[PDB]
Amino acid sequence: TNLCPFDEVFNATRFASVYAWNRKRISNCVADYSVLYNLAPFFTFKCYGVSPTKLNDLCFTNVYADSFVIRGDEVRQIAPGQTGNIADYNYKLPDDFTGCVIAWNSNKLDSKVSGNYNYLYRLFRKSNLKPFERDISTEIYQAGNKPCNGVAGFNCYFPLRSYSFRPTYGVGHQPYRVVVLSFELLHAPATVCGP
Amino acid sequence: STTEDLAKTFLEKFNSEAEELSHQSSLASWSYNTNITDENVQKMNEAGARWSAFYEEQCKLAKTYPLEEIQNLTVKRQLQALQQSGSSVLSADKSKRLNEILNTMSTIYSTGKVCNPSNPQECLLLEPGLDAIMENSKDYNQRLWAWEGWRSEVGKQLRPLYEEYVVLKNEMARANNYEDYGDYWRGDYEAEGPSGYDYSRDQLIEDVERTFAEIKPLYEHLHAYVRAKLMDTYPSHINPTGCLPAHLLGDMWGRFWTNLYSLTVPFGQKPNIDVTDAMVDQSWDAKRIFEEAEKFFVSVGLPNMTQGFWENSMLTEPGDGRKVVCHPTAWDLGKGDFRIKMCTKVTMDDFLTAHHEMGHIQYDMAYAVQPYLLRNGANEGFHEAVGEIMSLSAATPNHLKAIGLLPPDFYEDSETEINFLLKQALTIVGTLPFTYMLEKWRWMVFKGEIPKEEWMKKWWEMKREIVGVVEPVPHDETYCDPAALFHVANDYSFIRYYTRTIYQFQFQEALCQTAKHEGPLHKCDISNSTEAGQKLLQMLSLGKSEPWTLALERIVGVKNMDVRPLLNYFEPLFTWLKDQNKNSFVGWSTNWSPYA
Ligand SMILES: *[C@@H]1O[C@H](CO)[C@@H](O)[C@H](O)[C@H]1NC(C)=O
Ligand SMILES: [Br-]
Ligand SMILES: [Br-]
Ligand SMILES: [Br-]
Ligand SMILES: [Br-]
Ligand SMILES: [Br-]
Ligand SMILES: [Br-]
Ligand SMILES: [Zn+2]
Repeated sequence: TNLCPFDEVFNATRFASVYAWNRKRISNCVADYSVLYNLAPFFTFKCYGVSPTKLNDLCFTNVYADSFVIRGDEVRQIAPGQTGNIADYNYKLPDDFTGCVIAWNSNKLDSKVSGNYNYLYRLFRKSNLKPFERDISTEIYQAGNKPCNGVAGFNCYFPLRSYSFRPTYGVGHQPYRVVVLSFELLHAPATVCGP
Repeated sequence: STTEDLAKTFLEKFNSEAEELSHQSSLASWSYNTNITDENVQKMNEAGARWSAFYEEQCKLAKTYPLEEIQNLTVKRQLQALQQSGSSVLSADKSKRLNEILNTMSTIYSTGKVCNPSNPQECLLLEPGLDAIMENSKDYNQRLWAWEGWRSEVGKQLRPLYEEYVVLKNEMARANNYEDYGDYWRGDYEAEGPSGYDYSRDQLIEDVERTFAEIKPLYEHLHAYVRAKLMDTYPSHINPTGCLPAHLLGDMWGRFWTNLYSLTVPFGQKPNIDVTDAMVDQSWDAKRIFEEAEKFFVSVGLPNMTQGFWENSMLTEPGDGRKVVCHPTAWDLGKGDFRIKMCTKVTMDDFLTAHHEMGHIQYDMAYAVQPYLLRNGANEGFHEAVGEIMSLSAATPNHLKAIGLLPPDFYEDSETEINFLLKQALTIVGTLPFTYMLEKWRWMVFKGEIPKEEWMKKWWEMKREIVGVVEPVPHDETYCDPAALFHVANDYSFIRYYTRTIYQFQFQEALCQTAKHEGPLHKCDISNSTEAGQKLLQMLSLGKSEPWTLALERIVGVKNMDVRPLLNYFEPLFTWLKDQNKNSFVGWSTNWSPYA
């Protein structure tokens, strides 16, 4: 009875910035999906292609868990066929995505009175991300036509911005922790079952 | 390139630094307003210093994008907002002369004393001394020395400062392509929006004058009825066919006739509706008041209050030693943070103003979807008009019966209705000629149509003619009586109190027609009309992203000011006043003076 390390992913001390989102490979274990009570008043559990009810009855070869922190009104962008800064430049799910998206409020853990600037996101990129792509580039974004030289110069921008998180923010501006469970099935072995 | 696309990227970056920098200024400002402290003054000053610093840097950045090259009106309207600074164009030696004068005028007004000639030991400030005399005294002579003394002591000191103030303010306006400082002030109504939604600055004078001519007949009958009632109090000084003396109108300037209600009440045997005793009877607290206000906005399809609104607002004077000055305000700190700061009491007044302040909040929540630079009322008068119409529906007997502060058996007398309409007219209708004449005088002074040898000659010529108010003592050109008002001495535009008065009845009539309310407009209650809310939301969500004419059209259907909703509101009083004045002179002759 090998329990899959879900305590590592969901109950981690700190999550990754969405531009540098964190993927945790899970294999050869017993997946107990029933431990997620709410751990937040405002909480989201959306699944695509698979049914979360009777989810701990199926088997998959590999199960990838992506985790990061975004704002409350960017949670809708973690879904197939979505557009916006987070979907376009930070984390993109495919149209035929199979899996579940779990989001919950983290105002008590991630907001600070003096402002929490540790969580970052990408604000400019030349093109949208391909599905499941991860861009941690720090190259200066050339908006104009004069090359941006590496720093000082007009119409140049550092591509990454800071999520300021203060506890008095509205729900839409509050930090939400996101876990994306990608289910992979090449049939044959299906080493991750979890009765 | 297509610099718009370059400016969109600049605005994309600006909307993150600006939105949260402005939030720190609000938080520091909230800390001082909810905890007055020497330390908290420093944080508020420094946070605002940071915010004003950043903003003026970004204006320069935004000024490197030709506004004649952008097709997006939203991008254009955002870049447009980042410009229009002010006295920065003024020379350094003239810049500090102006702010010298402004701080001098503000101080000698707020500190000016007036001494009773009968008692030299009795020297009173405006607040609370002279205000108490003008709001309550019925003695002709006691009102006279306070009125003349205020305009003689602080008025004469402001006269040479104002002559320099006009010259300096004009030069800064001329260095901003504006004709004069009055033309500069009318820029708050200029709109260059699409098709026939544009609004020139010169149009404001015509539309205000056009609207006032339609208000004049109603004001004259109110003026005559008040005059006839004041005869029974000042028989030796009231001319039945002449202008009312200025010092007998209920405050220091005659700005509001609200305090003449006791002397002018139609039916003094009928008390005004006051549900304060009911609210204490049912053991209401401050939390209950705002809960009922929240239900009212929910009933019309508007969103609830946010969770942070209940947790972070100050809905009660603190009892833990924190020092705050009790002044009702509704805050839009940004980043989803909406708060109301009220020392709420269990009174009908604070019940009404709570709906008014939450009316401000609903406006702020609606246009939060707009970019930061467009999060404001359509013009300077939209916000207070939106808040006022919430108090109108709340105060109706229709609403109070549904809330449980009136018996379901409640019988409202037609006499009590006229008593209520008369009190409304004293505040609402009485201030309109005062507001219009005052701003018209300042407009012409900046325009240079009133030479400084005629400043006090015109002022009382207009006060006699337009307002029907005559000075009790002749004043030469050493006086400056307009400067004896707070707004004039503190460099504030004044036409907003005229426009938002017209806006609110335009709003209410349109919302009541949508709600299909049958009967007099003043009895209408938009509660439980989701259709009224959507028509309201169609304008609230716009913010300042569209010309105020277009935002006005979304709710009321017309793209300009209209006073017929205001006259419709006061129609029962208009017919009652006409019957009461059928044996009284309606109008005034500008020749008579109390010192004639
Ligand atoms: C996280 O911790 C809470 C309480 O400490 C627990 O109930 C929950 O099951 C934990 N989550 C996971 C994924 O183990
Ligand atoms: Br649950
Ligand atoms: Br005093
Ligand atoms: Br208050
Ligand atoms: Br004029
Ligand atoms: Br005056
Ligand atoms: Br109506
Ligand atoms: Zn208000």
